[PDB]
Amino acid sequence: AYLWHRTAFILAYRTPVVPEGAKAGASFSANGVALRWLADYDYSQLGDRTLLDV
Amino acid sequence: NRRDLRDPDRTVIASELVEHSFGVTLDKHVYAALKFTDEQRTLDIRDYTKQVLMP
Repeated sequence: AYLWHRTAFILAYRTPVVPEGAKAGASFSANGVALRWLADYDYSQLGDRTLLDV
Repeated sequence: NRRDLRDPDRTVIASELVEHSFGVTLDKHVYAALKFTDEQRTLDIRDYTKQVLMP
């Protein structure tokens, strides 16, 4: 059991930017944390590649 | 050509018309390439126009 004051623990978040070479981009929230969604096509393996990240 | 006037032999040296040439080739590829990780682009780039494109 952990008792703590609000100021005990800090969380920092920075949503990555979607660069100029990324086809698809968006943003989603996970409990108030803005995520970066990014899709890329893999011609070699004939399929898409998604990535949410923060 | 020149020959002596009233020369007993009457042969003429025929001149040649040779056209010359030289080739111009497209043979070089000048480039500037930049690689930015997602951290570098997210946190270290501020403008990307006066910080990446202009350089």
